[PDB]
Amino acid sequence: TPVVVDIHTHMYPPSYIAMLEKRQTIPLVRTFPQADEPRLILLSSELAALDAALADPAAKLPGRPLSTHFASLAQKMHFMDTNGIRVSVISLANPWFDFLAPDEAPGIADAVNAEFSDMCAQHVGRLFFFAALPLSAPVDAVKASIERVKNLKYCRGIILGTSGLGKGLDDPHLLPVFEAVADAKLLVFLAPHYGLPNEVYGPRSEEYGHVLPLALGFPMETTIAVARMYMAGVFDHVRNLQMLLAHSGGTLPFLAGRIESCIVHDGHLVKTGKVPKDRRTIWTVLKEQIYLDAVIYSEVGLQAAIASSGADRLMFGTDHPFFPPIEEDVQGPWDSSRLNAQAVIKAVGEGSSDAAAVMGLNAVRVLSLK
Amino acid sequence: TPVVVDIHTHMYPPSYIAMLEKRQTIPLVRTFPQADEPRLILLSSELAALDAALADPAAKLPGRPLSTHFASLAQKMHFMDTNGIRVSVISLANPWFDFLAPDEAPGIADAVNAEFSDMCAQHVGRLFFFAALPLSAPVDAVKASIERVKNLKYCRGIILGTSGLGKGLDDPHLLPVFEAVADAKLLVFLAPHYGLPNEVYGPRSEEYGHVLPLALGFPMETTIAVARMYMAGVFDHVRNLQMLLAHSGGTLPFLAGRIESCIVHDGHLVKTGKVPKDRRTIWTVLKEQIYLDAVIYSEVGLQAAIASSGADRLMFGTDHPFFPPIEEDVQGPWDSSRLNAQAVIKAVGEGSSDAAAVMGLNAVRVLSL
Ligand SMILES: [Zn+2]
Ligand SMILES: [Zn+2]
Repeated sequence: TPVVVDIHTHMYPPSYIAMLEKRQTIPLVRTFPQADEPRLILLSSELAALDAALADPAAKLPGRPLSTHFASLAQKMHFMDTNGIRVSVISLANPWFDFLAPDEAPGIADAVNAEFSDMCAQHVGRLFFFAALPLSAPVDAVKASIERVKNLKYCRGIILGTSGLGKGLDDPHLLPVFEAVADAKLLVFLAPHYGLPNEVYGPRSEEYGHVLPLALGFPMETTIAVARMYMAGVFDHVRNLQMLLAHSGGTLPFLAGRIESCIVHDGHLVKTGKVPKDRRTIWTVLKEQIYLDAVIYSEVGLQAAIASSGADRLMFGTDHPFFPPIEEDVQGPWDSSRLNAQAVIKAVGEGSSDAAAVMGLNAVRVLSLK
Repeated sequence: TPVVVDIHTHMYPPSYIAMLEKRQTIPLVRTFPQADEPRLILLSSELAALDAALADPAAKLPGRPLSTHFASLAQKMHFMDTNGIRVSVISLANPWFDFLAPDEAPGIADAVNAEFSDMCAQHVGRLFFFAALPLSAPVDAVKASIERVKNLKYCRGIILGTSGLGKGLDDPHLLPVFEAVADAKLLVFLAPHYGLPNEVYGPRSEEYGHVLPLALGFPMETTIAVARMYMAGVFDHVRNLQMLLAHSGGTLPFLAGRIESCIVHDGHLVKTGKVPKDRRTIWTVLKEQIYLDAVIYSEVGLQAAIASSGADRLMFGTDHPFFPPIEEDVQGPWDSSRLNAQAVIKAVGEGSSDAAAVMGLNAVRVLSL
């Protein structure tokens, strides 16, 4: 039944952008009279470059351009139509609602999630979404938000960053949140943003552009977050929890064997009763509660992911709009999308049932894509 | 049967321990009457507990035990004999000489490397070693040390941490060192130690023992270090440089595709001519200048490593003595060793030429054993 579904694809909707425009501290959005697109500024490392451009506009324009590729639904549909994608499960891009004040967060999350539902309603059958949660608000407010979003048309899950309520995903206070999401039968899509402390990349990292934080920081962040969840016993505590991991689990398929060896050889864990004979291994969790996207750019990585979770638990994605062509027309086909489709072909063969599964039928099944 | 070679195996030799025993600041070693092993104190926090045991013989022993598994050559030979290993290429364990002052470092490195050669001489044909360098010293002193160790019997390469001279492996000042090691035809074994800043593991990390820093920190450190090397053009600048990466490249085989995609989609690099059409990709470097150890614990990881570098560039190792059995007899076979041997068998088949290659014949060829 080969339909192509993209489960890793992002937007900033109008209500979100307008909210950021009203902000006076990071993250926030400024519209310069020189440029046709607003500027998104997240890190305080470039709020300074704003002041330069605000006074001496000869300086480089700060932050990221809030392009049509992030903000325009028509642009999203164009991307889909020109890259052979039938269905997208769209999600709010980083940094989501993580930075919002507790009192304002639930109301803003409501408006933004409402707008996502309405965007999906413009192209019935071709658009679904993962909702973001107001995780800076009290847990009761978070649980109320979950019960709300599960009743929004076209919502098929939750997108979650690695910070949780502020102390990461092994925070015990998140257990009722995971239970609420799991009982609502909402898939959790875990996505990176915070990366690693920039010092790890050394004094020359800027010479390499964004390669180190994007190529290494993001997948390593995802790995650490899920490893923490696993070690805390979250998957054992919430057995109906299902997680989709960005970028083929970051590095989890490659390090799963090492994680297992380190656990069974850890003196502290063994001697305090944390390594019982009946323990569910990370391999078991990878087959039973984890889905992996196929945003890995190589048959080498993809084969490791398939070996870890199985071909029925891998899902195609593009990470649109984060990797546009630098020299070819951005309104033409994107090689960053094509790279992963090619990885799928080389890994399991073109026209195979496994290819059809990874390219969309797994997503159709798991997310009940009407 | 073809030779089984272990290329990832560590020791703290007597001269190194004696040097650490004389130190008054981290890292240091101290012995006690109530302990049958010396104590390795590597962290600032442990100094509090040192004085407590230094005062009271009732209090808890500080640091971690310098066991026979680290310190005894007879113990190393016993491990080899009970885990089916014919040859070990031994190396000084972390923290090596990184902490030493520039003036004392070359003399200490000289003594330690000479002792490694002498240890190998006690079991001719079964022991070789990677030498450690005094990288806190001036580069001219480092180059002199390199020319010395290459002429020590049984030396077959260099072991290198990720800090380099103090600013990592993409430090321009380190280029003459890479050139010197490469021109001496010495393999560089890159090993982790510094991991990641502990804050990345969150407030509950101690509840998980050492799992997060060891399972994630070490391989991620290796990945970042080699990626920095690659982006800096070190492999292009030193075309005869050959490097063996600890723990199957950390995560490099899994992230190589992502690294490449991020490079070709980087505006800054593309617009500044750093992504020319004839650039040697990370895949090419993985096949031409990188060897990977097989210390990966699963056929899943091993298959990715083999796909990346080829079966002729994978080498078996044990990481002895870092993962002893917790309950099982430590003088019997080690699970941590057999896991990797089993991974090889499950990946390329027991008795195959690929298996014989990974289990030792690659090391025999590349290191001239
Ligand atoms: Zn993303
Ligand atoms: Zn090691």
